[PDB]
Amino acid sequence: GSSYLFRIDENTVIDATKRGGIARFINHCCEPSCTAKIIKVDGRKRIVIYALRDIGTNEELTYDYKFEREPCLCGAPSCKGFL
Amino acid sequence: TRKESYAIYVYKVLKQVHPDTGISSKAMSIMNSFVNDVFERIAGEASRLAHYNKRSTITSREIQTAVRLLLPGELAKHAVSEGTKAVTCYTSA
Amino acid sequence: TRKESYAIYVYKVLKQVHPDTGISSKAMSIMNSFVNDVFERIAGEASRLAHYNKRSTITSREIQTAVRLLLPGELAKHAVSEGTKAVTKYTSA
Amino acid sequence: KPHRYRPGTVALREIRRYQKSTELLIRKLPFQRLVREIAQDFKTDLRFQSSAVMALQEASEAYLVGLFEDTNLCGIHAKRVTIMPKDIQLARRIRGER
Amino acid sequence: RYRPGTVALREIRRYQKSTELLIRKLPFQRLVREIAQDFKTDLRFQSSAVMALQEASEAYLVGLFEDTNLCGIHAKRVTIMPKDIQLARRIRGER
Amino acid sequence: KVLRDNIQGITKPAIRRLARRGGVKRISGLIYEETRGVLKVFLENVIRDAVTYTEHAKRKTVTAMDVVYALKRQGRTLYGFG
Amino acid sequence: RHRKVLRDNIQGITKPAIRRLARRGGVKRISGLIYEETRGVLKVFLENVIRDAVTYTEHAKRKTVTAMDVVYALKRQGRTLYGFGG
Amino acid sequence: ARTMQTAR
Amino acid sequence: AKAKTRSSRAGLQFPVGRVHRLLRKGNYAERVGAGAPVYLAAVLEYLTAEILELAGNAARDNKKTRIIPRHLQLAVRNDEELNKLLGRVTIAQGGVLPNIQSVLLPK
Amino acid sequence: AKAKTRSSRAGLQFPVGRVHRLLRKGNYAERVGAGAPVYLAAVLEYLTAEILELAGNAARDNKKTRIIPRHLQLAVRNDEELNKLLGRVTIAQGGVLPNIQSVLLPK
DNA sequence: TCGAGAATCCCGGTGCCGAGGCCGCTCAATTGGTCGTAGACAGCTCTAGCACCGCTTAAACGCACGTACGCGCTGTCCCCCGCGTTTTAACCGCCAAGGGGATTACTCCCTAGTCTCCAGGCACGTGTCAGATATATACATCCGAT
DNA sequence: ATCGGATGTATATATCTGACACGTGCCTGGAGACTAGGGAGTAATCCCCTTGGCGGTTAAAACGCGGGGGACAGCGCGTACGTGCGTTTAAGCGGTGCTAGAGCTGTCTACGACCAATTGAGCGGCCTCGGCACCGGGATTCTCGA
Ligand SMILES: [Zn+2]
Repeated sequence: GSSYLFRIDENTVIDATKRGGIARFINHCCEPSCTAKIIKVDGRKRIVIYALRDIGTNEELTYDYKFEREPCLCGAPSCKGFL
Repeated sequence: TRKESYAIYVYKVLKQVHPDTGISSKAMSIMNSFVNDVFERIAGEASRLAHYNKRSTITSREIQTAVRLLLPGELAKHAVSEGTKAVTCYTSA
Repeated sequence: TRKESYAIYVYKVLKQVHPDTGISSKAMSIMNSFVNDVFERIAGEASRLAHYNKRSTITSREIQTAVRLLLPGELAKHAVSEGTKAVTKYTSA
Repeated sequence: KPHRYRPGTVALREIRRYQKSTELLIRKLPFQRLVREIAQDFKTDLRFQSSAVMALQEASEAYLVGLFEDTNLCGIHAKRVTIMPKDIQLARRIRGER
Repeated sequence: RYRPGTVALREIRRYQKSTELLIRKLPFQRLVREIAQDFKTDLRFQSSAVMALQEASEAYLVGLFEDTNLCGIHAKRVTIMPKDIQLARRIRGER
Repeated sequence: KVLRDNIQGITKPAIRRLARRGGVKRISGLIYEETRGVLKVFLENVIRDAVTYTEHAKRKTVTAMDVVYALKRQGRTLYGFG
Repeated sequence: RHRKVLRDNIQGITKPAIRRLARRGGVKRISGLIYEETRGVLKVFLENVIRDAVTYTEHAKRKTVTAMDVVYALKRQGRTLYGFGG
Repeated sequence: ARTMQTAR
Repeated sequence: AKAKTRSSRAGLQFPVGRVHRLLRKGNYAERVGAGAPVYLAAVLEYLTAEILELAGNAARDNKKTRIIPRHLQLAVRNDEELNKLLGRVTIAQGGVLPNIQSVLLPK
Repeated sequence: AKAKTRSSRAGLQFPVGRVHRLLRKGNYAERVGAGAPVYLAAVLEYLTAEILELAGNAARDNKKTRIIPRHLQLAVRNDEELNKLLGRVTIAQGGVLPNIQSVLLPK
């Protein structure tokens, strides 16, 4: 009940359930602070996760997941209740 | 004719931090001319400094007071540390 | 030990223009600093300019093209006239 | 009435376009013909290396841009959004140029 | 009782006409040793090398206030404020 | 030939484009001649020192090093041309 | 012998003193918030000059910050100072 | 569906 | 590391042959210490390493492999203490740092 | 045996000997020419004239017969070309050119 | 608070040349010698920087007070923006003359170097006089009231 | 616009001081003479690039023209900066003592210049392909009059 798969190019994903780095642990918030561009280093794609705003010390990191197309526990007001 | 520059020696450091990238020639002439500025800025200050104290030798001790003057803040502390670490390796070996 | 200065040679040029007004002590130390300063700037420029041409000589041509860079305009014309007077009257006489 | 842009939202587009690009912003022929005029007053019959007109252009256009950053701060400080020549002549006066 | 603001112009002309040092000596010579504590401990100060620091700090603040007062005047008022000082330093390059 | 008034080739958009890049939003119309009166002052100094380096070398061509040395001299060092 | 670390002598650059300094700079009305801003400005100026004043002495292996070393610190930042020599 | 993704 | 080519002995990339020449045919002082060009080549390599690292970082963040001068301005001016060393200088062909003062944005 | 000083022989009052030594001991370049140190000594002698002339003129208008730093500040800053030259220079104890801005004066 | 419209973001395809990788090919670096001397080190006289003291007082400090200056709000308007049509001059490619940069080859003459000579200039003691202070004062500047 | 009132500010005069102009001894750096020698000058070519011009395309500038929002002046208010006054509190001084450290001489020892003999790193020159420019379609999204 936790979807740890990411998308690099549409015929391959990246799994983070058993292996992986700490970068799975990023939550969702449709009011974002971070996004993940697809930057390639040395000829494979990598999923690197940039920032949008100044993030404070011990502030929570956010993200849009972009589940396209068909429940947001963020408790923030201006956000779509579902995902 | 042979007109020397730091073209290769900048490239050999590009392959040590970012081993997959290259560099455009217009942004190689900048680095060729960035080092030629910091050279003539450090060896300048390290030769007013061997002359106020009436020395006549540029030791390696002037080059670290000259770096602790020009380079500001945390570039001072690091370039001293990577300075002395590379002269110790020279004398020992 | 002796510490040199231009303290006497200023006093001559003081009496040459103004034969009655003495100079202070502090106001001689300024005119001693100012002569040392312009000497650094003019010979500084004549050094970097006899190097850009890959020469090895501060000729009397270089100082004319070091004054013509530092000295702003009006003083540039006079200090070359006042200059080339001296180097003429030195070679001939 | 057609799609008219409000006054201001082509400024804040042309800002974000030009700050994001690097190209030269003064046409090369009306600048080469300016340098050769100003160089006439010091020597007659001067050829210019092709690079050394670019090398002049790259420093003049980075002076004025560095001046207009310093200019616009004065306007904002005077509670304006318009730079006027009583703003250029303060940035030059404070930096010690005039 | 003068008009407020005319003792000022009687005080501007007085200081601009003279050349003595405007900060007191001993509250300055102590400040230099407080700040020289950080970079080395128990320094001595050859006592003309504090006069060389008043005369270069006083002549820096005064050249800053001449550049502050031009900015306050430019904002159409006659009272310098810290949002002027921070502008004059930002235009010269200092900050 | 000897020309005059090429400075009106530094044209009114090419002043406002520079202005845009330096991040200014509204430009009073009196600026466009003030800037041509600043850019002539700047270019006067840099070329006057640059010809002097050329003249000294007994050369008749203002090479790129001269413009770089004239700019380095007035404290506006230019990386990019050597 | 005695051991003191100094505390708050920047309050020696006194509120009337920043007024007299402003007068020579030709100003009429000084807002009351200046007097904790100039102190901020001066404390930054004094640091950069003393840090270069010290670095020159510490190179020459001394414990006195002589008057020529202060002058070379000023001469390096393009403030040249003319009454102390060289 | 539930696979995280960028730009779709 | 090695025994030939004196930069090899210090384990550097920047030459100590070229630098030690240029410290004597540059007339900085009379006699150049034999330790001196090594320390000078160590400082130069460190800066060329630090400015090429932040350049390359901002080249992959704009998706391009090689480095053009627009990246070098972004490497310098976005830094806090490399901008200060290069304060007065001007990088050719090298854009501006994007910023817009606050009151220019609408509201 | 008729050793005439070069300072005299050219017509100067500044020591052409003590310039030809300082052009060499400072290591400005390899071969200081013989025509060189004269030309320095003239140019220095010209400038020190021109600041002492205006200083003396400032001493008369202040009704004093010893030039003080205040007259040296007043000789520089009042001029247009010297004050362009000694631009960043601080003259110790010299004070400031008297000027108020026109806004501050009352009606 | 919205669809409409516009510009920007972006993805993919085609193409070109500029970056990078090789290849002889010098000459610049290294190596390993001596050779004088600079600089390090110890040792020392003495001076000047620190520390303390008392005293005098100028100067900072604190408060009251009143004001005039900052500032905010309003209204007017004009001038800068945006945009469309026209105009043109930049630009790009091309051609051609040739001037001047850059190099090689002499060559001599000016400068380093060296040694001997001596007097210019430096520290030092010293009289004196310009200048600071001390004291009254004729007058410009300001202010309250007219 | 007046004008007297106050009052600080600028002009005189005494006088006392210690800072400076100046002789005196000296001493070490400047001058002089001359030597060798390489660095600059002065020839010579050579060819690269700068200039000039042109012909054609067209992006970019100029010009005109609504109109809106930002500059501007105005005006009221309250507040805080100044002026003054009275009071404290360190600054200054000037005088002592002291001792740490700068300066200096004298020592010698490692060390950098220097030159020769060697050689391989690095630079110029030449291919050669992929990275980015360049364009096309479409999904996005930002703005702004609904
Ligand atoms: Zn949410």
